[PDB]
Order: sequence, then C-alpha cells, then structure tokens
Amino acid sequence: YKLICYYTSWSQYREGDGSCFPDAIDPFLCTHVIYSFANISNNEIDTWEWNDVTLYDTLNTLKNRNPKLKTLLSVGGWNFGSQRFSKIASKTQSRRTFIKSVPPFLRTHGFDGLDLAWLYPGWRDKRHLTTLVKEMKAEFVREAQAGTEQLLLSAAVPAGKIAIDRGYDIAQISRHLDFISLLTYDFHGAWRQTVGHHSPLFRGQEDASSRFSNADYAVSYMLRLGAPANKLVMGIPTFGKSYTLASSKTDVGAPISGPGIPGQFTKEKGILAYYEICDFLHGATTHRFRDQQVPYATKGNQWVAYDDQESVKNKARYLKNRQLAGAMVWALDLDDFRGTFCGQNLAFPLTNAIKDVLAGV
Ligand SMILES: *[C@@H]1O[C@H](CO)[C@@H](O)[C@H](O)[C@H]1NC(C)=O
Repeated sequence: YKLICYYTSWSQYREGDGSCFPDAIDPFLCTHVIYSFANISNNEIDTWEWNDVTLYDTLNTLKNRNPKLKTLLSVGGWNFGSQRFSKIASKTQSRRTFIKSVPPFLRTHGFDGLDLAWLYPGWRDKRHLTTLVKEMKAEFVREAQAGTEQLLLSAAVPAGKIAIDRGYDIAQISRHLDFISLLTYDFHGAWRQTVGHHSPLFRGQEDASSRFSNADYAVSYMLRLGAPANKLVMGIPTFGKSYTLASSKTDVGAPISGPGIPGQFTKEKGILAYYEICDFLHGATTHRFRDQQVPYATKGNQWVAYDDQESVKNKARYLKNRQLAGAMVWALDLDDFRGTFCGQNLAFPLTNAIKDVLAGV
C-alpha cells in the first residue's frame, strides 16, 4: 500500500503549537510525503515561501532516517488557482518551458517526483491537461537516462462527478501517472445552507443525498472511467468542516447561517484541524451518521463534520477491499502531529490508524 501524505508550507506560521515544520514528521509514518505548494514563475517551477529552500532540505533530511521514503513537490494549489495553470498548459511554448524546468529543480532540491495540483481544469482545459501529463511523463522518462531513478508523477483529482467529467480524461492521464490521489473530502461546504458531511464513505438515505456526493461513488466512477485500481489512492482528511447553526436543530438537514468560527490555531472559518477538534469535543455532543459511516459533533451553535480513528480505519479497510493502491492524507499538519491534544499521547493518531490498517492482512 502507498500512504501518501501532504505537508503544507503555510503550516509553519501558525501560532504556538499549531506551528508545523517538516522535522515534526515521523520518517516512517508515510511512504510518500508531498510538499504543498510550488509556484510557477517565468513559466518555470519555483519556490513559494521565502524559506522553501530550507524546508525542502528539512523534509529531504527525513530520508536520512528512512532512505525508502519518497518525496514529491506539488505544483498548483488553490492560491495559484486555475487560470494561471490554464495559460501554461494550453500553449506549446510555455508548456515546454515549464516541463523542462521541472527535473532540474526537483533534483536540486532532493525531490523524487512531481505532483500536479491544478485546482481545477475547466471544460476547455481537459485536452491540455492530457497533453501536459503525457509530455511531463515523457520528459521524466528521458531524464532517467542520465542514471538516477526516474522521477515520479502524480496528480490530485477532485472527487465530484461534475468536476471529473469537466476537466479530466481519466483513461488517458491514468496511463502516464504513477498514482492519482482522489480528493474524497469535499462533498459538502457552507455553500449549501444546511449541515452535511464532506467526507461520507456512502450515501445518506435519509437525506435525498445526491447519489454522487460520497467516496464510494467517486472511487467506483474513477474505476469505471479507466483508472486502474493499482493507480488510485483514496483521500482521507485529517481536518473537519465547521458550521454555524441557524437554529437549535443539530440533526440531518439542520439549517446553517455560515461557516463555523475559526479555530484557535488554524484561524480559518469553516475548517478545524483534528487537534482542534479533539479540544472541541470536550463538552460536545457526538453523533455518527450510520449509513454514511462518519461522525459529527456539536456544542452551542457550532456543528463540526469530521473524521476520527474509527472512520479513518473504516476508509482504509474499504480501499484495501477495493484493491486500491492506498490512501492519501490531507494533511500531516492538521492531524495531532504533536500528539498532545487527543488524550492519547500519540503523535499522528489519524495517520497512524490508517497506516496500521494498510499494514494488516
Ligand atoms: C509566483 O509567481 C508569480 C508569477 O511570476 C509571481 O507574480 C508571484 O509573486 C509568485 N508567488 C509567490 C508567492 O512567490
């Protein structure tokens, strides 16, 4: 099994214990750590944070302890956005400048591969993405001739049917990618007006839950479209999503006025780290969605959909039963990386629960 784990470069800045640098990562926890995100500047791959050269080195030092560990650099992300990626990929000359830039940058900085995180290609982009992936892979092939182990190529792909059909020729891109991380944790958000879970494994039968907005549906679709199981990695979140409730109702379909209040550490409305959520559960009422197989919790006017040790193990058992390549984790700096929040003196509780299932059998 692969266990693909993202480390975000902006986590460093969080206050107090929310601060996460790459030396916090257990070298043996994941098979592959992906550093998020790289820029494109002058049509070439580039650093993002002022100190990314230092933190790339911190990350790459982890291989001293675990020489089998692989690292990738993820280019794109949401601040980068779509339109910038579109401009690069749709023209022969900028595409080539970018693709040429990648192997030398990665080798300089100690990375084993590239992760493409274009969030997200429009309908006019689907064919360019195909070309980009094929051509990037071919440049990696060529570059292996010089005697170092071929660079890995991966891609982060959204899990909604609509975004998949719009942007991605899955049958073609799966031929050239070494794995595809399926983003099976954005099925609900504050744009909806009611509470709901963003990472359910199956449909909720009570709600008239659009048949597609669940991990199983997404995995089955990707397979149906031609992604080989042995390339497909299923995403599992260590964050949860929060909502502010519009009434005393807490139940399936309960109305919301907006995203939840920001976390003490993550300081972003609508999202909490798992460490934050362990704190939130003190004095919260907990519930599980039985059909969807994922928990939520509530306290005052706040309502939080999240994943716990039991739900992440459950998702790991599912992906193994479907003979998937493994799991992806968004993100290491959102699990209880310190180990001190969740009453168990155990660093990376969610990620290690996933790991221990994937090792079992
Ligand atoms: C990324 O590259 C763009 C385009 O060159 C540049 O304008 C921007 O400052 C860069 N972003 C960061 C954060 O480095």
